[PDB]
Amino acid sequence: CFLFICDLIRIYHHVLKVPIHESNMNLHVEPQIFQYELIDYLIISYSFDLLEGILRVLQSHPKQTYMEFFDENILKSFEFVYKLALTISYKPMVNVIFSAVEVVNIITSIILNMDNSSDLKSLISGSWWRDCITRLYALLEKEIKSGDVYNENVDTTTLHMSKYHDFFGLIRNIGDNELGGLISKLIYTDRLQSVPRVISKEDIGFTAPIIGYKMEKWLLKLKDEVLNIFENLLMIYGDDATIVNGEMLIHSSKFLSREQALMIERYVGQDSPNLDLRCHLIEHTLTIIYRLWKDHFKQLREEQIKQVESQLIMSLWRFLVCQTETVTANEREMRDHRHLVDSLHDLTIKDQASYYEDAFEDLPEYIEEELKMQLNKRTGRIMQVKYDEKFQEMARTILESKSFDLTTLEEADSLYISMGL
Amino acid sequence: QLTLTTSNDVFDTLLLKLIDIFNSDDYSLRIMMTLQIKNMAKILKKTPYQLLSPILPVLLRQLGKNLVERKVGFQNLIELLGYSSKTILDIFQRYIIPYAIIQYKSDVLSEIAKIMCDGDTSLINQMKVNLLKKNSRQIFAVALVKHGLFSLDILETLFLNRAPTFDKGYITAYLPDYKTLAEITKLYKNSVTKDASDSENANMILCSLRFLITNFEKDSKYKNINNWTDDQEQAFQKKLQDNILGIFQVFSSDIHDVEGRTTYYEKLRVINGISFLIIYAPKKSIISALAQISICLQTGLGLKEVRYEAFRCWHLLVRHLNDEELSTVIDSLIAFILQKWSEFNGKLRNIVYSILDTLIKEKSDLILKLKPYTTLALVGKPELGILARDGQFARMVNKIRSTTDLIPIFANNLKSSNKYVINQNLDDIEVYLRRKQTERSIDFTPDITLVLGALLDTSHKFRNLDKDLCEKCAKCISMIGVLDVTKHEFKRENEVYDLNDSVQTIKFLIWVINDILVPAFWQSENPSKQLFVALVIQESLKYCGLSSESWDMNHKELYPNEAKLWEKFNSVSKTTIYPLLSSLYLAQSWKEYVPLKYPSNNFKEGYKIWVKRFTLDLLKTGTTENHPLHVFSSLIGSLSNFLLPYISLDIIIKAEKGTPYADILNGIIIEFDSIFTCNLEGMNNLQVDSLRMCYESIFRVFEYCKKWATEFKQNYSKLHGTFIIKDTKTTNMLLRIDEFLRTTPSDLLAQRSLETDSFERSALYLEQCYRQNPHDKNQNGQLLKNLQITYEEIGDIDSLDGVLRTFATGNLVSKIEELQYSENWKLAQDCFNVLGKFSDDPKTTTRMLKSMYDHQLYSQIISNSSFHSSDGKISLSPDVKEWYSIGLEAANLEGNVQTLKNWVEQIESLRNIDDREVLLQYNIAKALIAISNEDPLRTQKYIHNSFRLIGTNFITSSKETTLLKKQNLLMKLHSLYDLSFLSSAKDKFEYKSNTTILDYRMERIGADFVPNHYILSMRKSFDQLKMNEQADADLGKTFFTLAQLARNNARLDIASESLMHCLERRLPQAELEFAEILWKQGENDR
Repeated sequence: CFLFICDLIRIYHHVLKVPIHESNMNLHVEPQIFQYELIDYLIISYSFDLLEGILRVLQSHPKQTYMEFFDENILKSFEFVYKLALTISYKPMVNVIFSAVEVVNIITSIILNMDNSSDLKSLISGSWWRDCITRLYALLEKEIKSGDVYNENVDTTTLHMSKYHDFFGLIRNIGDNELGGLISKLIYTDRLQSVPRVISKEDIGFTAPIIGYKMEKWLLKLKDEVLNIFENLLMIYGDDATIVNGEMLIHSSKFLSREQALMIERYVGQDSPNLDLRCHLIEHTLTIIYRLWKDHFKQLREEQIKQVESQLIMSLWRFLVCQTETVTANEREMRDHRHLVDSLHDLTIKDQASYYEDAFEDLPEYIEEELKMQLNKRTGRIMQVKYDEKFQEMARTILESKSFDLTTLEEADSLYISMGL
Repeated sequence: QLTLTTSNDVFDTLLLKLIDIFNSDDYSLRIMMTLQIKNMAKILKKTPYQLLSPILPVLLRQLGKNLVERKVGFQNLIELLGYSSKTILDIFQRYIIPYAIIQYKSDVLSEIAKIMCDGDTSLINQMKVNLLKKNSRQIFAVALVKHGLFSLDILETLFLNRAPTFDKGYITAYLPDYKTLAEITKLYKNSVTKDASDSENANMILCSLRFLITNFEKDSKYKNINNWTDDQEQAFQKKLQDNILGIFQVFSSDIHDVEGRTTYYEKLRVINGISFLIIYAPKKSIISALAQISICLQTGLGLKEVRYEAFRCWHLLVRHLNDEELSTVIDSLIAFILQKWSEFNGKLRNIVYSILDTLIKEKSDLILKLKPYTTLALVGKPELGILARDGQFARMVNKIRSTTDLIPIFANNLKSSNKYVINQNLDDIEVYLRRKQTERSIDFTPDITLVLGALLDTSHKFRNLDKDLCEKCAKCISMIGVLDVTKHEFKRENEVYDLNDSVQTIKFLIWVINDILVPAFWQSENPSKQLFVALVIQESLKYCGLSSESWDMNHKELYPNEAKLWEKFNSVSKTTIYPLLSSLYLAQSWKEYVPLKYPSNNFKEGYKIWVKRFTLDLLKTGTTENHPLHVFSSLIGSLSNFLLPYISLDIIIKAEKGTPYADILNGIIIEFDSIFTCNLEGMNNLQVDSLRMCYESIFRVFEYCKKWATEFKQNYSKLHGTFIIKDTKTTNMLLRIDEFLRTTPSDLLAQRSLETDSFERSALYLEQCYRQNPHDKNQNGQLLKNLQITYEEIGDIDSLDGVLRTFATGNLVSKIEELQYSENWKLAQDCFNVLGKFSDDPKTTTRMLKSMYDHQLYSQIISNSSFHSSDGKISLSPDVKEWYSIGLEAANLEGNVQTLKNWVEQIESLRNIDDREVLLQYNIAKALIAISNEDPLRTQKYIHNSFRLIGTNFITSSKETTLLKKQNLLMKLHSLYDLSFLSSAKDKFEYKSNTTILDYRMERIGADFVPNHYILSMRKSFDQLKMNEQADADLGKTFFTLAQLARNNARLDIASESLMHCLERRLPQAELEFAEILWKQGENDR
């Protein structure tokens, strides 16, 4: 079934290969038909969803029984359809990107969780790796902005989830499913037919950009998954290889630095629900930097650290600035600050405390004592001052560490004075 | 983020303020600035290299001072940029060598050698001498300007201090180059104000400007203005006139950078230099510089970062120039401001306020007396508020809205090139035409056909660019509507041509320069081609070689000959080329033969190089320093065909040749036969429109030799022509037509003539092969049938009728297409519908639906069950999709909800929609069901889609069509716009107003039955769609009126079937004229 879906998608070839831009005379005069587009968008999306389903049920199959599934043709067919999915010169369908990276997640996960990883990695050519990782880098170097999700804009920077493919999907309910009534109206329902019932294409389409916020929530989970499989493949190759090669200092450091800098510039005080996960991205890719630094220093070349010398040390300093502890120091004003920025999590925790938790009633004055610590450290982690001390220590034990001359001692004090110290 | 809110000037200055405090060598400052610049670069979606490359010529210019010290700062800068040092060094060495050479003696030139050659110390001397061999002009600029030293000996000191290979003392004096003057004029390093430092280095750059060949090697000091005497300026004036053309052609080469790795800092100092040189130049120089200085700052205007300086250089251009000229280059002003105002900040808003109130302040003769389109555009957008700015000119613009014959100047200014001004022209057309529609008195006098043909052939031209312009032009001619041929025309050789007589060669060449100067030489692109422009107008005035030794306009006055030759010289040309009467530019001695008689490039290329070699061969054999035709060797994509006609008239010179003239004639004619061998090869557009256009161009020079041959017989018979032989040159004339009369592959000649447009002469060269043939012969029938399909192209239905009745008698089902147009269409129609009733044959069924269409049995078309069945129509619409494409229009002009709805939602189920017309009628039908669902914005969406379809896919040009053939387009677009704006109606007052000016449309339609019927039946379809009650009153009266015109044109079955719907709604006048159709036909009694 898996190889059938892979060569099925290489049959349904031209869907993920619509070009970046139309011509100057590529007219939008058209019958404005949507039915064939709906057919093959559902074909492609359900196909990749099925690939994801095959691999999670294959994951559920035990840790002795994979070589029956895996041979070279698995990897070759998926490598073609993966380059087809995370495209470069064509318009990307974000739906299939979710599935395609979740596939690689399941792959690397079972590579970690089997004993005979050697037969699988010996089946694997490193070309498959270094062709996957480039598309992962180009994916992670994109941006997430609510006001132009459902706009059609510049490519390869905005995972934008186009209006003409907006439904749920088989595993997750990725959008609003504006198209579900159109799936119902795909057929005449009183008749036996094979030709589709009509969908004029632009009848679809101002009330709430909460749709944009939840789509941002999906995309933040997506970039979390990208750095998660980066973490997973590093734990696969504890040893060094073609792909454990230092570029996960560069690209992950660029991501960490940008999602800290314009976090501080743009987000703290924007009271969208996505702030906490967007600043959990940096919290997790800090550890992705950290254990790459500590446990994988052997390949970390002298040239590439100088390729990223500014952003790495500056990203560490944006945690080492938080050891000052001159904002919080109490309880009183911090809850005013979480009225300022973290009223949305207040709504969340009041809805959970009022409906959806057994332990959240008749609180015996030890368990809201937990709340008046954890909401406050959470809203501090939003407010970008007062991270956790363990994350501050992990940022400290890279810059201060003498494994590499990041700073000299007469340059480090120039950063210590930028807090005091 | 402070820099993030800054536009160009403040943006650049603050980027400098970013990087210098980055280079303030604090470690925390260093790392934070690198981080912020990289994030700023990625959120601006640029690399840091191209981000900072606007100021990197400014930035490391001072690093060139202390590059012996600031190697660490330069190292941080290059690792910030990510490149190597040499990668930016070789391209930004233009701006460090200035302040590396003339500075202190312990040079960083040794270190730029050390980086310029890194792996080798092979020869640092040749490294030095070749980068200075590339860039040694620039140190002439710095040494004469940046520290003002003049002495040639200290110049040689700064040469040979570091350049020992710089031999022969001083190497070849290339310092009088136009490129050298164009790079020395680049120190108008101004400010927002004028410093005393700005004044003194302005006088310094004036001194280094005036320092040239008069004391080149003869040095005086020229560090002071005092040696600028009152004698040397005139030789300086004409020498600078010789410079300026090469100067801003160098500027044009600079700003049209094919390298594209450079920045706009060169462009900004180009704007500085242009501003400076128009500060300092006389009237003769500043008007010899007129044409593509404008195109240079159009290129400046287009870019996102060199606006404000180009706007103030507009402003000083307005300052330093009067109003007699300058008309031809200021359309760009009103075009750019009226098409792009919505971006502009307060800075650009109040400086363009300064522009406009300057223009209405001192230049009212140009604005409100010479170019009234500028006035009408500026007040036709009063959104910018110019009446609120000044207000006193309200009486003047009220008079100018009255006092313009505005249609011909629409036709003139609409013939421009770039999108902006013509978009503004048709926007003026749009607002002016809806205004004339409201005031009910637009003049359709026996002209508006000029401006509609201008719109038509511009939309013909834009078939591959700016579909939005095509759409807006389409809706403009939808607003112009129909303009029936019945009292109107469609305006579209010039004079008898020869070679001998002097005054006719003068008139000939002045018509030549009139044709080639004002469209084509006011807008070219190649700097060598504008030098060629100057060269050809220079040799034209060498042929009329006056005003170069003693003649001026009335300063000389001494002979009325050039007074006559200047008054017959046109006033537009008098404006544009009077400062070039003393042109001093000289060509080069021409090259080898580059041999000929290749049919391979004639096949595969043609007009690219073979037609060019064709021209160059026959001119280098043609004149050879006898005519202006000698100099045209350096134009060789529009520079051809026209010239291609007039180049090949060189046959007159011989009776006994002794010369390769008949050789090259027979050679090019057998090359044309090698063209004639070609039959489409089973190949795509690279055959079937490229070689087709080759056929068309060589076909064009064919019909020119037709035209010139007959007019070159008429010209020698104007006075008298019975002297016929004219001493053997008439025998040469009939020898030319003897060759051309043997040059008739009449099969293939007429074949390719019929294959291209060429309708009437394709018919004529069928006519001559009906003359010379066996009359009863097998080869006649194909040249009957393509003759009748080209008469379907010709549109003369009765010429078609005469052809189908004159020996076209094959089958009986071929002979019953004549009563089709011989007044008896009913027997023809039911013959075709019993022919095609089995619904399997393509031909009979297509002509069934088409002949059923062509006399308006449209209810029977829509009720015809060739598409209606137990299901809908045929899915995957076959090769007989013209069944659909003739049915959807009848379904439009007689409509309902349900049949239109289910049938166009059947036809949407196609996978592809390859025909243009089915998509046209589809989208007008989907607009109709959208307003059945009552959504007028989506209705206008599909109406504008249909506008896009016709503007991009339907429109043919002028010169080819009496607009009977256009009626199928302009009829539908008139109906579509009439549908459109009262789709965009609000209430009944608006509705009755819309129908009243629709009655004005029914006034201006004339009385052509098929468009009459079509437009008001479309109106009928819409107000029976709309079930509103005044829509029903309008319905009843339009049923009545189409019954009236159907009575007037005497086909009163459709009068009955329309007139019923107002008979049953109690209209006794409709009863009376039902009674009159019955009285008309046969039925006196009832």
